[PDB]
Amino acid sequence: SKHSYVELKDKVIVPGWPTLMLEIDFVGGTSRNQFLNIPFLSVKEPLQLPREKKLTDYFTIDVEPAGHSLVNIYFQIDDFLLLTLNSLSVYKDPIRKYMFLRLNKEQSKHAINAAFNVFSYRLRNIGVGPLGPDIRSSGP
Amino acid sequence: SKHSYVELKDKVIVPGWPTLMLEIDFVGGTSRNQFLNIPFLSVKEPLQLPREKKLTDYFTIDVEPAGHSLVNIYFQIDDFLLLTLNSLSVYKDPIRKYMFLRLNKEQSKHAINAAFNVFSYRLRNIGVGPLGPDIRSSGP
Amino acid sequence: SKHSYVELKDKVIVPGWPTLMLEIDFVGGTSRNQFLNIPFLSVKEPLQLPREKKLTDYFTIDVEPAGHSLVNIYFQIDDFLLLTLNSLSVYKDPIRKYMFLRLNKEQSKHAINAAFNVFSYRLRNIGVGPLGPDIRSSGP
Amino acid sequence: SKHSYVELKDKVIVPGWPTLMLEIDFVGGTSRNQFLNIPFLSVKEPLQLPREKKLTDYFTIDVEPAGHSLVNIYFQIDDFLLLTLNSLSVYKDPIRKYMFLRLNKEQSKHAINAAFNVFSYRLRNIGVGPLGPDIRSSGP
Ligand SMILES: Nc1ccn([C@@H]2O[C@H](COP(=O)(O)O)[C@@H](O)[C@H]2O)c(=O)n1
Ligand SMILES: Nc1ccn([C@@H]2O[C@H](COP(=O)(O)O)[C@@H](O)[C@H]2O)c(=O)n1
Ligand SMILES: Nc1ccn([C@@H]2O[C@H](COP(=O)(O)O)[C@@H](O)[C@H]2O)c(=O)n1
Ligand SMILES: Nc1ccn([C@@H]2O[C@H](COP(=O)(O)O)[C@@H](O)[C@H]2O)c(=O)n1
Repeated sequence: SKHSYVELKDKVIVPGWPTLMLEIDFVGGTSRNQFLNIPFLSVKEPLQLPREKKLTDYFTIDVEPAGHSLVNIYFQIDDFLLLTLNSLSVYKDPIRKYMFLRLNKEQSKHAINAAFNVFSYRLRNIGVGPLGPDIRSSGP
Repeated sequence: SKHSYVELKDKVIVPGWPTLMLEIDFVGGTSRNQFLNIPFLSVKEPLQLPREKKLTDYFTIDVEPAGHSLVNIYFQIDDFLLLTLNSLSVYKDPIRKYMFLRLNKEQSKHAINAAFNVFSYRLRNIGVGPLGPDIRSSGP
Repeated sequence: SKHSYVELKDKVIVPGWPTLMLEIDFVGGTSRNQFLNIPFLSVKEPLQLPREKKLTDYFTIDVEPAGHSLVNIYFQIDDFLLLTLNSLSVYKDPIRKYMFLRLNKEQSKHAINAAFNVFSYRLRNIGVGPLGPDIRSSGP
Repeated sequence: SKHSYVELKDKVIVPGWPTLMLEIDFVGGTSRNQFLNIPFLSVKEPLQLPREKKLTDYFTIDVEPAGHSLVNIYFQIDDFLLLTLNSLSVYKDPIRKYMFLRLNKEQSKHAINAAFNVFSYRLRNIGVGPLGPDIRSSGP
């Protein structure tokens, strides 16, 4: 049936927790040319998909223009990954099957200069900094 | 008689449809130096002007400063091209004879650093992404 | 006596008229490193100071931080130059003896990365574009 | 006990006074790769810590993501340094033990592209410009 692509807001990123970086390469290969690194989600446990399976099997993305300078990235997340991410997530199950996040002027120019052509993309686990635990517990 | 240069707003760009990229080269030649790629218009069918005719015959542009950091690009569109674009357009005939679009801080610095001197410019057809059709139909 | 550095706003830049570009070089020499090109003023006639005299004799600038990311450029304009600019100006005599203009996030990073050290600076005349005269007369 | 990381706002930077630049290097070494230079504090006297002691002994920082594009830098300042900075500060003792400052879109991309990994960081004294004294005294 019909759906809507819901927005993955910034609140899903919590300072002090490890992060899942969405890394995108465009026209070339290994940092060959245009790319984007995007803090995607704050997590409790690091993501580690099954041996066999590829991220491409559960994750599909589409970089699209949203104006003369801004760009959005659309997401289609498979149940397995949706379930996975929601259990790792620091923020209460924010992930859905159809999403998108807005890029800023700076991030968008890279997408635009590559005519939105995605070569490869992955989700990398980024550890916490020296004040990480102190930061998240020292709320107001 | 007198006219006004009307603004080509972002609403004319619809995520999920193919796009017409406005590509601009400045002082050098083939990406020799400063350049700009600008999502110009969302289209149903790709643009493909007549054999002979050159884009320069129907299209004239002028990059001008609009402040100490922002720049605007002015357009003068010939009837043939105005008619063409309006029929391809996803958004209801937004194109007029005299227009202009605002560049953002990021895009403007390139224009400024080349003292607004346009060497060449074209309109390229950009295809749709993997979720393209699903994106435009999955409205709210 | 006491004064205030007044702001040189964007309204002094009028699309369609020739411009005076404020060019700044920082730590190195000929585009050796960090630099800034800033549309400074819209003019009717191009600036052309006396044979002998140097711009440095009438113009003094100071790049200063205004926050953790924004920077301002302060100006001290000599009577001769103040008088000159005000007569060339498209906007009604906006120039004063003590001024400053705000840089945007993008422009500021270059100033910041050079620790505000100005090596050289000049005012260059920038001609008008192909639609220049039509642009300024085709007001609303 | 519990605390909050207070924000080091821009008001602590006063145009016309010397500055303390927070310089950060990320994954590589000597400007090897990603870095950040941040106007940190306006001071009356330049900072000059004891012979032996290292800045790392009184200062600890943590670069953390705060959204899909913005980043914050968290600080933990030791009493010695807190006392030092507050006496040099042009703005009335703004420094506290636990702080953080927001980075802008432009500054954040560098932090993000290095996955927030800090290699080294220091506080450099930046002198005043040619109109420095005139600027701070020529208030409104
Ligand atoms: N977020 C970023 C930052 C840089 N880049 C790439 O790095 C090149 C150099 O830009 P930097 O000055 O940011 O290192 C760019 O022209 C672009 O190919 C990118 O594609 N995405
Ligand atoms: N939109 C853009 C992006 C990059 N560029 C060119 O690419 C060079 C490298 O910038 P990037 O880091 O964006 O690749 C710039 O100095 C400029 O000549 C441009 O002219 N317009
Ligand atoms: N407005 C600008 C644009 C570029 N630059 C210089 O050009 C270098 C390459 O940046 P671009 O990608 O903008 O060409 C920068 O690292 C900087 O030294 C500058 O100093 N001021
Ligand atoms: N504030 C800045 C400016 C530049 N840079 C570095 O300088 C490289 C070239 O960027 P510029 O065009 O700004 O000189 C960047 O790819 C990045 O490695 C940085 O890391 N932080």
